[PDB]
Amino acid sequence: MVGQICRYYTQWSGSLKVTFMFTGSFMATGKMLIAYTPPGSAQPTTREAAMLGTHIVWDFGLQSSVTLVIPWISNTHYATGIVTIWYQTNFVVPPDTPSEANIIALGAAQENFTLKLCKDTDEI
Amino acid sequence: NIVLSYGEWPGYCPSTDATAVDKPTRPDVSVNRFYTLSTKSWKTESTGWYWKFPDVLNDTGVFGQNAQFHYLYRSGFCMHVQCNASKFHQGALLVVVIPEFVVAASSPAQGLYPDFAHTNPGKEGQVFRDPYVLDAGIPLSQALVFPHQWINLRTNNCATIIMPYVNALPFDSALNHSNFGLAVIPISPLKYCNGATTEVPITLTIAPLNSEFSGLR
Amino acid sequence: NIVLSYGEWPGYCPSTDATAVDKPTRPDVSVNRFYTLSTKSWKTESTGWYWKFPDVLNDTGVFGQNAQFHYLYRSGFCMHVQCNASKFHQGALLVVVIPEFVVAASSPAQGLYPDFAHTNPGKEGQVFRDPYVLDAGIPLSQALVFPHQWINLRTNNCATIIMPYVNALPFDSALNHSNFGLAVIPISPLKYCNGATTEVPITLTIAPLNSEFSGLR
Amino acid sequence: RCVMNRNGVNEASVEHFYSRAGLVGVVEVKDSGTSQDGYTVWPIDVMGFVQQRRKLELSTYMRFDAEFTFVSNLNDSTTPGMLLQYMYVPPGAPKPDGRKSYQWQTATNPSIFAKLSDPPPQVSVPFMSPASAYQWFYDGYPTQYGQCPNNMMGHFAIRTVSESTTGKNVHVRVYMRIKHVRAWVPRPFRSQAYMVKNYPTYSQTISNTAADRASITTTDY
Repeated sequence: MVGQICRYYTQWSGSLKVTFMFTGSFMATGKMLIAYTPPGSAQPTTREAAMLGTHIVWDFGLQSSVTLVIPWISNTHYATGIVTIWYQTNFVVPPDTPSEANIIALGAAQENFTLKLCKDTDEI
Repeated sequence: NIVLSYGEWPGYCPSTDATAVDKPTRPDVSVNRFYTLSTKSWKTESTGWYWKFPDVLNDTGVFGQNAQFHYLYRSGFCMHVQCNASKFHQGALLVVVIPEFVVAASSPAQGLYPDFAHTNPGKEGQVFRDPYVLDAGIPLSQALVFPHQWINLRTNNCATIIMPYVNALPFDSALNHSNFGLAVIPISPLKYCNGATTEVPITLTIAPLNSEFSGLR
Repeated sequence: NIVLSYGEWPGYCPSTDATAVDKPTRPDVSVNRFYTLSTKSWKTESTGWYWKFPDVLNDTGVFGQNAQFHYLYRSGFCMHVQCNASKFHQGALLVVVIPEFVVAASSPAQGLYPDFAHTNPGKEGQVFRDPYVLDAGIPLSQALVFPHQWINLRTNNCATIIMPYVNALPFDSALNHSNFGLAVIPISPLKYCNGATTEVPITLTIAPLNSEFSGLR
Repeated sequence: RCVMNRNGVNEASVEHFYSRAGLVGVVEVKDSGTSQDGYTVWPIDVMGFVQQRRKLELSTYMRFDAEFTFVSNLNDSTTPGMLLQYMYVPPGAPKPDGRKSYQWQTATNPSIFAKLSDPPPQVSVPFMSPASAYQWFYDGYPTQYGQCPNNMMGHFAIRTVSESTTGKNVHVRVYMRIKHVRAWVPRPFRSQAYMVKNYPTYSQTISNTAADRASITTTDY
């Protein structure tokens, strides 16, 4: 919804919110490293490099969902960061449990997001 | 735990000019009870289901009697969606309440108009043809602006949504206008290993809230 | 829950004659953060792993920069050892902090001197050759005099040990002296049945505590 | 049959555990046959014998004062009026090169002049390390692995105060008593045989800590 509304405007700034939902078995466990790279740098090449920047280590067996907050993005008439998801650990399951699962990523704006110069959308 | 749609508790309609001369009927537990629909089998290839309200209860019990034999109707709903899955089952369901859920037809690239079985599926409900666009040309990804609850099989197996009466009119015809649609869409498909039950039951329980009827025929 | 080594909370060193003339650098969250090492695969035939401190963080992030470009160093550590095992996995790990962990060589009955890869294994750590004698000629059974925590897969999957700075000197060289070793030794070997994941991940997370540096080059 | 009472706590203290004067070295001052040196330089080693090395290695850091006693006699146990010089060479001081080298006259090297007929000479060496304690285990490099030079306690150079060879060998039994001992960070007792003097090195033939029995259900060995 934030992606669709931003196309009706020319300039926006503020903090975003990304939520990850793990939808594997209750018995499935493991760790993902969720890393945010600010707009300056490129995509990290290794999990070791991603661990040095802003990151979250996410355990499936403890929390089904984690919220990542991007401190600031902006656009003008893109200067955007990058989110990378790394395999911190192997995907671990007991026997008779599916070894494949899915992550659902949700996106939203924070209370400090704003929009400037209303502009017709190019979607339609 | 309980999703209150639009932060609005269902309630009886304020004084109306039409309802002042003849006070509307407010039925009790006899009508406002729990109705348990037929269970839906969630399978790997399932695309999801939707129900129209109050079309789902229009031919069921005393509520169906009041709905058919009254000219005007107004009610909120308390809907419970429950799953019966083992801890060895995985999948995610989205339970969404869509006000004025107008179902679109799909024209081959010519059916431009959905049939009565799709617009008014009854108590059995209808399966989605294109859950990606909610069968209405609007993206499923943005369907979270509507009141909704997630059913992630690894965290929770039940969802409760309380939907108040939402209409441009204080009353309307139950038999020919559906106030909202309730859609259950598997986002993450059901997965399991050999020897588990191949389907996850999905049970919809409905309780009318503050039902009002006018002009008994 | 948390093992405090020798009942001593890490803290900043008291006033020193050398540090009075030039006050030592005390870095903040930029240095004192969580470092997550590469995960270790616990298998049935695994003998265990050990890491040297602060050798493990000597070429990693801002802490590695301070360690390499400062003459003197002093810091406590908060170490988290986590496992990702199912309830159908069994095994026991001993997590032990060994101060001045001098690794011995094994002479065939002649390597009497361990190589640099064993004394300073780096961030990847080293596998034990003889976990029964801890690769240092001292019995594993008596290694519980050192600060330790059990990881029994049926009760707990994580261990936390807080190790303060322990040395005969208030400061020392990070690059050529290891204050302590962290060893993870499977006492009860990992067992599982066919169809389970054949390895249990072991993750070591390290947080430097009250890091101090002196004489920036 | 059975000790009904408790034995007290005095003898279980670290102070008592590391106490009593013990033999740390047998120094031979050879002056006859093929070896007419007439002097010996003995490095002060608290861990000369395995029994004392194992007891000291129960600790990681240890601070103490050492009292040394020299028990000296000839081959046939006789103690005539021969005059001996016991020089303490502090850590980082030159050692004697011969019977009449100039280091025997250095004033900063404390000396004991005693006769073999005298009761044994005794002297206290203080805590000598540049660190706050002696390190029995140093996990690092000086700049060999694990060789900390902060545990140098000095040298005992012993000679007979004589002009030419006397033809008599003097056996000096060095006894050391640890005093005011403080120990830090307990360690497991060594379970493997020592291979070398300064390393934790052990043979690949690993000995079991516990003696074997026939079965886990029998109580007879």
